[PDB]
Amino acid sequence: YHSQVVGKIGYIARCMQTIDPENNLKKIREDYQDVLIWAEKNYRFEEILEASKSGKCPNDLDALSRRSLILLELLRLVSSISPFKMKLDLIESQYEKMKQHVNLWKSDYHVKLNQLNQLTDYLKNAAPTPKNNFLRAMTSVLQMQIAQYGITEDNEGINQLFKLGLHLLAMANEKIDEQYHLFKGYVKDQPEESPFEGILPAEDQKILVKTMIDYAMPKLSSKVLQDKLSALSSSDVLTKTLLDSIDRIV
Amino acid sequence: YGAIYSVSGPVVIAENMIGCAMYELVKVGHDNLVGEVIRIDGDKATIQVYEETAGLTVGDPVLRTGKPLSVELGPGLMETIYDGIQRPLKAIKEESQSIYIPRGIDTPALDRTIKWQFTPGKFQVGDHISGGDIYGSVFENSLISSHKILLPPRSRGTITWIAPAGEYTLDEKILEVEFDGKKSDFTLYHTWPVRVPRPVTEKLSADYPLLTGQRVLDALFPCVQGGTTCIPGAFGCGKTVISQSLSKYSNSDAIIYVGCGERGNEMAEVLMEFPELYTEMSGTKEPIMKRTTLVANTSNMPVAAREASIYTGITLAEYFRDQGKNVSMIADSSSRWAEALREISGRLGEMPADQGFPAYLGAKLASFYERAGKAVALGSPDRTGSVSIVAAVSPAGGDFSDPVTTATLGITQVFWGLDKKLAQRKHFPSINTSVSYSKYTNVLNKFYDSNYPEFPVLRDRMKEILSNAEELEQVVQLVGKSALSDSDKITLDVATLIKEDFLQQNGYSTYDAFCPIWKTFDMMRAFISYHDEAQKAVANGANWSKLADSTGDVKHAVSSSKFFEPSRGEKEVHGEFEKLLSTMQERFAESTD
Amino acid sequence: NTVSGVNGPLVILEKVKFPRYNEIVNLTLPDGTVRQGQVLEIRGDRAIVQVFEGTSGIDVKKTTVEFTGESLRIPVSEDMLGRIFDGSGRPIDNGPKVFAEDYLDINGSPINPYARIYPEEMISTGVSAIDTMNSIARGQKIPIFSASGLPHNEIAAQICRQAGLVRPTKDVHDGHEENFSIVFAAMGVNLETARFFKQDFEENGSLERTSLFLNLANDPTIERIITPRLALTTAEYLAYQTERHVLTILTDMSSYADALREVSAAREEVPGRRGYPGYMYTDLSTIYERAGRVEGRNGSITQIPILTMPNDDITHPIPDLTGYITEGQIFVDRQLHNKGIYPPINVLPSLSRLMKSAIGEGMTRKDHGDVSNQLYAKYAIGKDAAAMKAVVGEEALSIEDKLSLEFLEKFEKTFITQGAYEDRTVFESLDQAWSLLRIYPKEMLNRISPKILDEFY
Amino acid sequence: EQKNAGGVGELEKKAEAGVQGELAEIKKIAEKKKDDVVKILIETVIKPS
Repeated sequence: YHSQVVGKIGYIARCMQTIDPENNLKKIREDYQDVLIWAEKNYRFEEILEASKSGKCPNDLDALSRRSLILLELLRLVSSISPFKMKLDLIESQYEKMKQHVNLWKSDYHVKLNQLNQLTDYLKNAAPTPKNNFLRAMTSVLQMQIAQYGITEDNEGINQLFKLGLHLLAMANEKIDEQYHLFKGYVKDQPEESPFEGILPAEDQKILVKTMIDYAMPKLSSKVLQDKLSALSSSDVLTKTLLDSIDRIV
Repeated sequence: YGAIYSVSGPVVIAENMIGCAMYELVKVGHDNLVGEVIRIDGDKATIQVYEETAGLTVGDPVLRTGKPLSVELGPGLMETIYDGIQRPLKAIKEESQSIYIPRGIDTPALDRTIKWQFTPGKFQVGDHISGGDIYGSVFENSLISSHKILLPPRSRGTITWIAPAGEYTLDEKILEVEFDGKKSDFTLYHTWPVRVPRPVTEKLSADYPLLTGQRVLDALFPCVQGGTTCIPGAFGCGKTVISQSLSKYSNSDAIIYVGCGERGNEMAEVLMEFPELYTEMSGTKEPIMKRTTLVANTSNMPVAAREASIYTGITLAEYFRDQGKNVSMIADSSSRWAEALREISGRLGEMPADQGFPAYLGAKLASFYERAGKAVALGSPDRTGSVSIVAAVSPAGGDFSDPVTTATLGITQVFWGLDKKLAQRKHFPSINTSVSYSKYTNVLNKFYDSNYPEFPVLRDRMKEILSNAEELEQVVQLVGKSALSDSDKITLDVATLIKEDFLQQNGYSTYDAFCPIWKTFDMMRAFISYHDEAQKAVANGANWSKLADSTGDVKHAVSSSKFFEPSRGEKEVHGEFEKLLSTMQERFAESTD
Repeated sequence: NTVSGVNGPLVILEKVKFPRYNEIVNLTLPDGTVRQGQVLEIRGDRAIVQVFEGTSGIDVKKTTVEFTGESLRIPVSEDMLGRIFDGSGRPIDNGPKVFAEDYLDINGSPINPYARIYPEEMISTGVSAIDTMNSIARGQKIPIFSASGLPHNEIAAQICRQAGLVRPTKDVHDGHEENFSIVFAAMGVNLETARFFKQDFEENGSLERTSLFLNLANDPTIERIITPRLALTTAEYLAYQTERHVLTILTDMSSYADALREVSAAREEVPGRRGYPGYMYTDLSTIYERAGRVEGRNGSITQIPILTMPNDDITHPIPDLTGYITEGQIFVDRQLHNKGIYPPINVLPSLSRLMKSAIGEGMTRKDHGDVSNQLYAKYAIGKDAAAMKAVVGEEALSIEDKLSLEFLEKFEKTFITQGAYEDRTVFESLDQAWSLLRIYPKEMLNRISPKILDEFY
Repeated sequence: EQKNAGGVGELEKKAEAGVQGELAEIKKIAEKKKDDVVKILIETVIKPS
């Protein structure tokens, strides 16, 4: 009874302080002033239980869980977008759009955050395969595009990157040709010249270019094909022209 | 504490009770036997002994355990087999080298040699804590962590001691709570009674479906995650095949198997079959055994594990639902738990009831089915969780009018029958149109249709063809074979291919275990469009064999569509059905002419 | 004093018999939990009390005693409508207190407002099969008899949702003269069924004028058994105090009877037949006694409980005593629900107590009882003719059985066929039944008068 | 259907703002008779019952 209200107020204040340490959210922090007022000063459990016993504070489990679900979804969405950062106005507009929605448990925001969290959890303990590197680069570009465009917009690039990461996560250890062909088709199907420029490091793109050059390198049994395949291995960035030129050599 | 006054039969009587409650477990004598105080009459307390009372004499002390009879919840529950009383099966298999627990066991309910890495949460010093908030996390799986370190119930205060990150054991403490002085010590694992359910913030209506992989099960009557389901067992009709196929083919993060009154062969087959087979979620290092929990008690063990198996599985499913993961509770069977409760009730000397069962069997069976369900996490952190109670109901006493099967059938809203001929026919489950029913198909069709379903239109049309063919089989048998029309042969031919493609599954390949909702949705639309095109083509003038031979590979490809990979359109949609709809529309003109 | 012993949910204490019967007692233990209960038995230097909080974990020489000084009574007030409460009388939302102003005893009625005039005011609910085949009155107790695998909660939710919309049009018809109120009592029900009934109560608009009692299988049976006496005491106190017609639905009767059977084996009472308690007539007589007109000629207490069979047999004492003690019954058939009929209300063994004294002038017709009796006899003879036509054949049967066989087939899918949100008046049921009843001659129809039969076939 | 997700929040703001006049008369009319009930409540607790 009182332990869920005091633990919900202290967990709401600790979650609000852990969500934004700068305290630049005046819109989201303005509605939570009644819960942060008891945490920003001296307030024991007997004062919160005595004030909650007389109806001088919030004591509804459905209203407290529904109000805490927006802060939990905002903290999970802001925490799942790491290492990228989001703007305060975009987080305030996403929290205002999520607060004005009638459904906050069956919506696609928790399914998209759980889908990105499954790719991040699968990438945090991935094996030494190329699907963890390509899924890490696609999860980094999907995290940069998701943090840049917000979760309220249904872009085709975030759905294609989440579908490619979800399809790459469902693969096994006997499908390296389907993961390399799916990564080559997904990289060639993008409308940008380089989707990893300014997001991933040069060693991550050089590991994928060395992985594709090492994969197409064993099928070359000619001097002209070996020199043409070796001429595209000195680059440190990945692009569609390198994969298209490497595919023509093989 | 107390003194042994007398020992007659399997029950022990101990006097000198000076505060011993009727819910706390203790060991009588110097053997450390399992027992609990069921009742008390004056100064002498009545305790039921579930073990062998050999070597017990009058005048021995009774040492209480210091808490109620419950199980320990912590890291290490996955990839391990235990009983209902929280007994270490791997410790007995390492020390004694057997599968049966010996008399006088007093070891802990969890292993202490497997250390886990503890990480601190978002809670810091100075802020108040409460039961339900995520205080940390500990690895429990073979590859990733799924066991969230949360505050236990009946506790609150301030974090006086904040343990840092690092590797620690279950016996060593990592957290301390300060409330009204020295309240108690906190560790990785926690204790909770099996007779009290795990509290939460609030309950919600279950509308999410259980990811199992059955095309006919999800298409005909899809059982949602968080509802009560009852199935009639026959001890060999297909009860273990649905649990073994549901455990391996299921893609859930958590799984709890509860064996109350099994013979022992099904627990060894399900226990040995788990590490040999792989899962569909891309798991590695024992994904089937790591994501599942094994609670298997045989029919020759004590009744404390068989009666406390449902409470331990419901408590572990409540803790797994409170942690934020979805767990499926498969129990078999309730008749062994009712017979184990009736054996302890008749052996204890209590008043009997109708059909020889105890009077608390209806309240315990109603509380066991009412305890499960989909709800939110307790405390301030609200998480999405579901608990599906799928308990089998075998016959007890050679009758069918007892309150066990009638109370469980009347209390539950979902049914899934099993037939002996259906298990021999390679059908899983053995219920086509008259052995299964569900009342939550409206909300499950609203949610699955809410994502991207087309099953809401063909849901009644899928069962209508099977009901029309089953109703036409009796008219064809009794009335005559030539009395049927051309539409009944196309409807029975479409229901035979839909039942053989959907209901006919025995795990022949890797695509028959895991089934997406898009392939089951397009599979019913392909059979509905083939039946509508066959009826419209036959209505314009044509023969039955001329229409089936006119279809040919269009109808033959729909039966062999399950053998193809499920990644046809993007990763889950079958691309053969989209071109097969236009190919059937183009073949409908050639089938008529 | 201290707790001398404990057997199940009842604990034997060494307290003196100075306190009165039904007084509340508080047990203080050193484990950090307090349990409140009522003294079920009093004696000299000993007493037996049944606690409503906690089941196991009661110390023998570590428990304390406290004298509350108040009898076990549910405080009924006019501020209880509009909030979710439990079966013991505690809110689950953690909101305000009960704020009860009157004292009502749970064991027997404390006023005894037995009406000396029979009810003749027909109360409508939006069902042509229920109200047409069985005449309803102001305060007539009519239970629904179901079995294992039947949707009684859908019929109770449809009766609760349909009950509240016909009161505005029925207020001008002289069928009702007061406001409509609902009584929600749940014991041993799922959370999805309680949320489904709460959605029907919120959709019907009776959430701010009714009290909800949430009782599950995880609590004690003593606290769950106190919910029907508190709901019937609040419905009788609101109906007698406010002069309004209140309909109380208490489900299920088997869950409340299971607590009485579980609280009968541990006691010294001898059990009855079928493993049930031998004092079920006294417990069922308290709920069945609160039914009928109230003092003043402006209020009544109507009870529509849902009773499910615990074994699926017609030889149980709960259905035989509940069906004989009530003034009617609603039969449910598995073949009607499995065939596709909605709602599955059986008309073969269905019969009402009042058929010639429950309909009046202004809201119902006089030929509704003769049309209901002729439809019931034609439904039974059409059921026997349908069984003989299914067994022997239509060619071996006579020509008289074919008209009842076609009338049972047309009335089976025409009279009992209705939606889940459509309403039907009692006046349209006689005109709709008159068209289906015109399948036989005037000589074969002998369950009505010759003037009404000759004026309308 | 667009007016059912976000348009139902104005009904709770209109009901919370619409009850500001009734919340003052309860404490205003109840605060006057508190001294007369406190003296009667103290005499009942101070007497031997």
